[PDB]
Amino acid sequence: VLLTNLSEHMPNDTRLQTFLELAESVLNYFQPFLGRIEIMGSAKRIERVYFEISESSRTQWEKPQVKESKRQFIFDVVNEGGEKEKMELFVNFCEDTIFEMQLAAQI
Amino acid sequence: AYQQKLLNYFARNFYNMRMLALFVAFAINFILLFYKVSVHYVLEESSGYMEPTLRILAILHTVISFFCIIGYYCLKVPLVIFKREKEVARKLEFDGLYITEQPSEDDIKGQWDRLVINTQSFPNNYWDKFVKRKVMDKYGEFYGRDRISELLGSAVLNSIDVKYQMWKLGVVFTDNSFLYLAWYMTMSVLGHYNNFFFAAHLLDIAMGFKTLRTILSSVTHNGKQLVLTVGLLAVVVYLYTVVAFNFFRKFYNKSEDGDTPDMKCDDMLTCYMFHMYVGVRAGGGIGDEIEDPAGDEYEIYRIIFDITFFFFVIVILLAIIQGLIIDAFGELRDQQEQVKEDMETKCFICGIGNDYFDTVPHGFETHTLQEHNLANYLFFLMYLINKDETEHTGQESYVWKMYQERCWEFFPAGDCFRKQYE
Amino acid sequence: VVVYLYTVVAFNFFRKFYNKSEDGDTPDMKCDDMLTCYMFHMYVGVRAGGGIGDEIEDPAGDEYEIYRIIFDITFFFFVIVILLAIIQGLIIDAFG
Amino acid sequence: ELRDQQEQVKEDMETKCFICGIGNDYFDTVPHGFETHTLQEHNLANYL
Ligand SMILES: Nc1ncnc2c1ncn2[C@@H]1O[C@H](COP(=O)(O)OP(=O)(O)OP(=O)(O)O)[C@@H](O)[C@H]1O
Ligand SMILES: Nc1ncnc2c1ncn2[C@@H]1O[C@H](COP(=O)(O)OP(=O)(O)OP(=O)(O)O)[C@@H](O)[C@H]1O
Ligand SMILES: Cn1c(=O)c2c(ncn2C)n(C)c1=O
Ligand SMILES: [Ca+2]
Ligand SMILES: [Zn+2]
Ligand SMILES: [Zn+2]
Repeated sequence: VLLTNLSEHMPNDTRLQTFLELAESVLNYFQPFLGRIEIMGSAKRIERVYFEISESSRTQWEKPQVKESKRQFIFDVVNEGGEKEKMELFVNFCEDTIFEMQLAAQI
Repeated sequence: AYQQKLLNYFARNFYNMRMLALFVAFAINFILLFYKVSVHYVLEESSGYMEPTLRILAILHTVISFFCIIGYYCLKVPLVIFKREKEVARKLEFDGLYITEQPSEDDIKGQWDRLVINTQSFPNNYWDKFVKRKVMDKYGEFYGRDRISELLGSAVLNSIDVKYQMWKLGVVFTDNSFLYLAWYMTMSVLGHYNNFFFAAHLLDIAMGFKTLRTILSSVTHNGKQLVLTVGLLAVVVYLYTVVAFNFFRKFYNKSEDGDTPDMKCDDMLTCYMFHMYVGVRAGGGIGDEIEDPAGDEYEIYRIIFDITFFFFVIVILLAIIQGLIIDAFGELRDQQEQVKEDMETKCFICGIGNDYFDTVPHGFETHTLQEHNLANYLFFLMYLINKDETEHTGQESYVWKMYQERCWEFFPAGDCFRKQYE
Repeated sequence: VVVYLYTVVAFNFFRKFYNKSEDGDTPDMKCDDMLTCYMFHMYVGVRAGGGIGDEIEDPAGDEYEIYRIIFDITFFFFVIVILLAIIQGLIIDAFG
Repeated sequence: ELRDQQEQVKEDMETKCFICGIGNDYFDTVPHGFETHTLQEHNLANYL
C-alpha cells in the first residue's frame, strides 16, 4: 500500500524508479488485494484511497446468485434513471448486495 | 440439523433445477403427443416403458417443482423482505409517514406495511435492530404519548412470531416471481391429475436462452395504441355491417345455388361475427365469399363498396397492426443495444468516457479495471463498515460521515484523477 | 411451441371438426392421430396464408360455434401475422 | 411521421427550454438543473 502510494502520488521519478522495479513480487501478490477508488475529500480535489479487499469476498462476489443481480441492476439503471437518483439507488444496491453477500456467504 | 444442511443445499443449487424442470417438461411433452382415440389412450411404438415412465416423470416433475419453490423460499425471500424493511424504516426516519402522512388510498403496499410496527422483532434483518427506538424517541415528544405507546406496546404454544410472519406472507404473496412459480407448481399438480394440459410448462421458455428479463421486456413496451387500434378496426367493421345489413339484404348465400335451403345473412349479431371471422381472416377480402354482381342494379355500388372499403380496411389496418407489433420488437432491440454500447464507451463514474480519456492505449479498459470498477465501491463499503469507528483515516471517516449524512457528492462527477492532472 | 400448444387444445376438445374427405359419404377422415395433427397444422395452417379457418368444418349450427370462432380468429391471426411477419423481419434486417 | 413529431416535441422541450434555448449542457451541472430553470426562473406563466 505504501509503495503504491509513493509511486502513484509521485510518479515521474528517477530516484525511486530503480528501487521501484527492484524486488516486487509483493506487488504481484498484492494486486488482487489492494482496492483503489477516487473521491473528493472536502478539499475540492480528487484524492485516491487505498484499502483492503477481503479474500472471502472476491469468491463471494464473482460467484452466481449475485453476478445474476449485477446485470439486472445495470439494466435498470442505464435503461431509465434520472441524473440525480443514480447514486442513491446505487448505494441501495450496494447495501442489499452486502445483505445477499452475507446470506450467500453462510451457505 | 439435517434440515439446515438440506435447505443450504437447495439454496446453493437453485439455478440448476430450473434448467432441470424445463428439460423434464420438455421431454415429457415430447412424448405426450403420442395419443390416439379409442376415450384417450397412448400407443406403443418401440420400447414398452411409455406409460410407466410417463408416470415416473410426472412424479419427478412435481417433486422438483415443490423442491424448487421451497429452495426459493429459503433464498431470495430474505432479500426482498430486507428491501421492504429498509424502505419502511428509511421512510419512518427521514419522512415519518406514520407521524404525518397516513398515506393515500393508492399505493396500498405501505398500507399493508402498516400492520408490522407493533410486532416484537420488526427490523429483524435490516443489519440492525436500533432505528425503531431512535425514531420513536426523536419524534415522541410533541407527538408523544401514542408513539411512546406503540414503541414498547415441542412446548411452544404461542411464543413464535405472529404479526411479522403474517406481514411476511403478505409481502411474499405480492411478488412477481414467487407467485409465478407457485402457479407453476399448481399447474404441475393439476397436470399430474390430468396429463393433457401438462404442456403449459413450455411457457417457461419466457425465461429462455440469454433472455432472462423477457417478462419485464414484454410488460414494458406494450404500446396500448394497439388496443385502441383494434377498437378502431372493430368500429370500422361494425359501421360496415350497419351499411350492408341496411341495404344489401340479398347478396349473402352460405348455401349452394339456392336449391339447398338457402342462407341469407340477416341476423345483425351474426352478420358482425361473420364479417370478423370471414372478411378479416380472408386475406383476399370479402369480395370472395359473396354473390357475384352479374346483372343487378346495385352492381356499381357494390363494386365500389367492396373494392374501396375492404382494401381500405385490410391493407391499411392489418398492415399497421403488424407494424406496431414489429416495431415493439424494434424498441426491444434498440434498448438492448444502447445499454451495451454507451456503457462500453463511457463509464458510470467519470461520465465522459474515452474522448479526452481516449489517448491512453487500453485507456477505458484501464479505467474500469483499476480505477473505479464499481465493486471496489462495494468492497470499500465492506471495509469501511467492518472496521471500528476509531481506526478510520481522515478521508475514510470523512466518507463515512458523508454516507451517514446522505449528501452524495463524494463521487467524482465530471472529472477523474487522470483528467485532473493536465 | 405455439402450434404444438394449439394442437394439444384442438385435439383435446375438437375431436370432430376435421374432414379431409368430401361430405362424409366418402369414408371420412378425422385426424385423431396426435402425431399427424401436428404435421397437419404445420404443413397446412402455416402454408395456408388465409389461416386454418379455411381447411376446416364450417361452424354453422353447433354449440361450440362461439368458442371455435374466437379460437380460430384470435389464435391464428395472432400466430400467422405476428410470428411469420417477424420471421420475415429478422431475415430482411439481416440484409439491412 | 405522426409518431416522430409527437416524439420530438416532447424530448427537445424537456431538454432545452424556450427562453434560454440552450438547455442543459452548460446549464447541466446543477443537480435538478433544468427542473429548477423551468420551476423558478421563467416558467412561461410568470410571463403571463
Ligand atoms: N463504471 C463501470 N462500472 C462497471 N462496469 C463498467 C464500468 N465502465 C465500463 N464497464 C464495463 O463493464 C464490463 C464488464 O465486463 P463483462 O460484462 O465482460 O463482465 P461482467 O460484467 O462480469 O459480465 P456480465 O455483464 O455478463 O455479468 C467491461 O467491459 C467494462 O467495459
Ligand atoms: N420554457 C418552458 N416553458 C414551459 N414549460 C417548459 C419550459 N421548459 C421546459 N418545460 C417543461 O414543461 C413541463 C411541464 O410539466 P408537465 O407537462 O408535467 O405539466 P403540464 O404542462 O401542466 O402538463 P400538460 O403538458 O399535460 O398540460 C416540464 O416538464 C418542463 O420540463
Ligand atoms: C452491520 N452493518 C452495519 O452496521 C451497517 C451497515 N450499513 C451501515 N451500517 C451502519 N451494514 C451493511 C451492516 O451490515
Ligand atoms: Ca484512533
Ligand atoms: Zn469513471
Ligand atoms: Zn430559459
